[PDB]
Amino acid sequence: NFNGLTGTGVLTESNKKFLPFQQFGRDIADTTDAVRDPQTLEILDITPC
Amino acid sequence: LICAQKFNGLTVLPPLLTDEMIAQYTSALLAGTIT
Repeated sequence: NFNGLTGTGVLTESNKKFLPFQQFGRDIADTTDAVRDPQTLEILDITPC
Repeated sequence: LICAQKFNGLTVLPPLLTDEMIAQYTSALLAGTIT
């Protein structure tokens, strides 16, 4: 029930050097793969079942 | 990355005959047609 994702995954961590003011990741198929963390500002990593 | 992205329901099935068996068939034909 996040800030605009409402996803369902096994999100662990993102080790990529993401740009500061960028929250929602995308790919070649226009699929969300990143979440801005409201507290630690740590980007997560969407991954399905 | 796209090959690992197709989790929307689209898959690829492997062929029944492995290449190492097609090679055996080709070798058998070559031996038969040369001997």
